[PDB]
Amino acid sequence: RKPPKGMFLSQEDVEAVSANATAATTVLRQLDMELVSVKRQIQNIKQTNSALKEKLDGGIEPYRLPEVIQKCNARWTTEEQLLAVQAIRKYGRDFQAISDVIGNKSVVQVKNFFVNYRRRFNIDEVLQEWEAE
Amino acid sequence: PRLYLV
Amino acid sequence: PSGVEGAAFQSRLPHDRMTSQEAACFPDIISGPQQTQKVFLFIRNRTLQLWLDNPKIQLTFEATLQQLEAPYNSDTVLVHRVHSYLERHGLINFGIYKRIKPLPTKKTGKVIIIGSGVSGLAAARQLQSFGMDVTLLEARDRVGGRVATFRKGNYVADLGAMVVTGLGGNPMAVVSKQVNMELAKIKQKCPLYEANGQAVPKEKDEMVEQEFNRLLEATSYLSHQLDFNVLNNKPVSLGQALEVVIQLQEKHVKDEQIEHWKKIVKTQEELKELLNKMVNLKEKIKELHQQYKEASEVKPPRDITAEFLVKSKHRDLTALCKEYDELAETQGKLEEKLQELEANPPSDVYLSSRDRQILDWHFANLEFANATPLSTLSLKHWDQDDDFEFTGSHLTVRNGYSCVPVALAEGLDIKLNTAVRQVRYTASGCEVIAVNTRSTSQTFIYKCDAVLCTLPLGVLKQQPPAVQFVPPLPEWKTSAVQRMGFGNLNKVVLCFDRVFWDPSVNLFGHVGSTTASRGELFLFWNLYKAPILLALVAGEAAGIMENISDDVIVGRCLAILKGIFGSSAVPQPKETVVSRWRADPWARGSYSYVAAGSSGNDYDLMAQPITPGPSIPGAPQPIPRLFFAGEHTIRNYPATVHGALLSGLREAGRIADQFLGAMYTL
Ligand SMILES: Cc1cc2nc3c(=O)[nH]c(=O)nc-3n(C[C@H](O)[C@H](O)[C@H](O)COP(=O)(O)OP(=O)(O)OC[C@H]3O[C@@H](n4cnc5c(N)ncnc54)[C@H](O)[C@@H]3O)c2cc1C
Repeated sequence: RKPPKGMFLSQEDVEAVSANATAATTVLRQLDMELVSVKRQIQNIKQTNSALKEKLDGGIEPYRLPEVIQKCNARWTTEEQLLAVQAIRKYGRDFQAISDVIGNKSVVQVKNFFVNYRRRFNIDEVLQEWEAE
Repeated sequence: PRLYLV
Repeated sequence: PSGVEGAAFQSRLPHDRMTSQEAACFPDIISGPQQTQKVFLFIRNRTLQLWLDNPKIQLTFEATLQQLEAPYNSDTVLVHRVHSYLERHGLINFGIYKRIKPLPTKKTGKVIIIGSGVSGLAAARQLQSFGMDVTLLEARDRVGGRVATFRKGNYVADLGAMVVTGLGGNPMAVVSKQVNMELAKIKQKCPLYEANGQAVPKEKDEMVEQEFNRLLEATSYLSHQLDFNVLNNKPVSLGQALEVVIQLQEKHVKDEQIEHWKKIVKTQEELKELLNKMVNLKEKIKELHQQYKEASEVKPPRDITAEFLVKSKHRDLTALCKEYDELAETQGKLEEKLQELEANPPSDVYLSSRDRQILDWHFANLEFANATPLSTLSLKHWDQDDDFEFTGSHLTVRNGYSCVPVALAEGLDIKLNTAVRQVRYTASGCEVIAVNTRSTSQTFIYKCDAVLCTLPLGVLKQQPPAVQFVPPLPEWKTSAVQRMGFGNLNKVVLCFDRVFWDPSVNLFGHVGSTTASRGELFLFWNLYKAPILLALVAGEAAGIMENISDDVIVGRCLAILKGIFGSSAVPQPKETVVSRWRADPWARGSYSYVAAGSSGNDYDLMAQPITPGPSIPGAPQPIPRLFFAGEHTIRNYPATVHGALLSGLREAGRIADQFLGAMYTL
């Protein structure tokens, strides 16, 4: 029914190796050259990657800004209100970003703000100008 | 034939 | 098996079914009711059992009926028909047995048998037992033909037939009980030794041999399942097929590597794209940190926009630092995934030069077994006789095989040194023209009713012919002769004064250097009581080593043995013999093989007798006059002794039926 396990003999490959006198040696060389072609392409990209790894040396250690674990607050100081209007101008509807800029406000409080002070801080005008970028 | 195979 | 059913097996017959030959002789029974058949089958089997249980005395119809039960002994014409049929086809009362009823007063019919090989002798003994006038014509000065046995002092070694290939169903098992045959089992194990003279490790040995069997099974798959049997009109040989399989196995080894390395470059190229992204991020993190730093240098108090700028850049940085950490994560995964694939590569090569050499020894074994280069064997049919091999341990005739033909020859008219030159067969009868081998101008004429020809296939092959047939043999016969293969394999007998090899190891191989010399002295036999080593020359090498003198051959023998056992542990051989079967004019080779373009069917063609044309035109169809026995005539047991033996038995029956009539068909 099937070749003894380990032996690989497809109908197609039989015809391919017996096409002519040395169609056998032809096929075995096409693969021999393919193997060389691929094997040097390996070392080429291995070399390319090795160079790109040295340019990432040290990581981003001299660029980390320490954790500011601060407690979330309910009151809106007029300072925080102004940070908001500016964060809206710069980030749009990205409530997460805005929450981080202000720092002491939860993502929902940011959304709350968007409806309460929507009146007085012309948030429509602020958001449409963010889109114009 | 196959019979003689050692 | 054992009992009544075991006898049928031992006689190569199915215990519970009527054969094609039985159907011919008992057409009333086989077309009849199931009950009758089972009675018949029992009678058959029981009679066989009787003969088998004691094959040193003739089994008569009287003795048979005597030991039968009811209802089986009620119908005596059935028992007689059975007993006769069996006796006619040499299933009972064959070989050397004591006759209860001394031979008939005078003979009936005259048969000239060409050659006193085993097939010849077997047939002769039968025909004489049937009460015919039988004379054998042997070109040699001894019986046995291809059963040659070297004898000197106490040294005994077979240059021809040597091995009894299992007693399970073997007619030779019967013969061995009739003759003083010292049968010793051959231990399977066969350690190999490379060109250097050092043993192949059991690691290699076991898993090259495995690959060999696997490669064979593979060719069978090409043959039957894929039907790869014709190539450029020429029939595919086993050699061709093995080559193709090996090539496809090497191709796969390469295909594995290619797709493995191709998997590496696909991951190595993912890492490249990630490292580029990571570099561009460290570029913009570098810049943004600068911008944040500069924004924090603006000392308080500061207005809200300037305060927001510090906050903004802080958020924007920890956001980009979040990404880089998730990308350094990805790098860690792909970086080990590369060390994963590079850790376990696929197979380097299919087989190394050292491997391929040991595999070539296994091919040499097959080339020995078929006595021919694998490039000549039929892919489809080379093994067509497999289903019929006997069961049990292979044995050696320890006292020499010649004991058998010699014992058969006793009480037979054999003309030794008589070389048949021409066979003339006509409607009215036959004349056989032979010469004396010594003074070749001295001529003999033999007149007979029928000629049984047991000439080796290699002889029938000779061109120009060694024997002339008048009239010429019909095209269908000569085509069969050409199509069929007659192989060659030689033996080197080395007789020492002391055993220097492993006494409990019967055979050990030697791996040759190249494919070209793979059969050259590739195998050694320790079998006999005396210290004798026997070296095989097979495959392509067999043919070429015939042009080489004994000393040179015995040299190469000792060379190999020294390398294996020690440069001073191998003494000078006291007696040496080398065979040359292909050169031998009364063989012209060793035994037959299914050649590419031939089949098992050709062996049947060889067995078909020749019926001459009529004398006077318009006279009735004549009797068959020219009959053929021999190892090359027996489809199911070619290239063996028992094969020849059975062919002999076969033809005798057919001849007797022809000239003495078959009484057992009423
Ligand atoms: C090296 C070797 C090893 C073997 N080992 C084994 C084995 O281990 N087991 C096994 O079962 N079988 C073995 N065989 C095979 C076996 O020996 C033969 O198949 C068998 O003996 C053939 O018997 P035969 O009667 O058909 O032919 P032969 O025995 O050759 O008989 C033919 C006879 O005709 C004679 N003759 C030829 N030409 C003429 C002529 N012109 N006029 C008159 N007479 C002529 C010959 O001299 C010969 O005596 C081996 C064969 C060889 C070569």
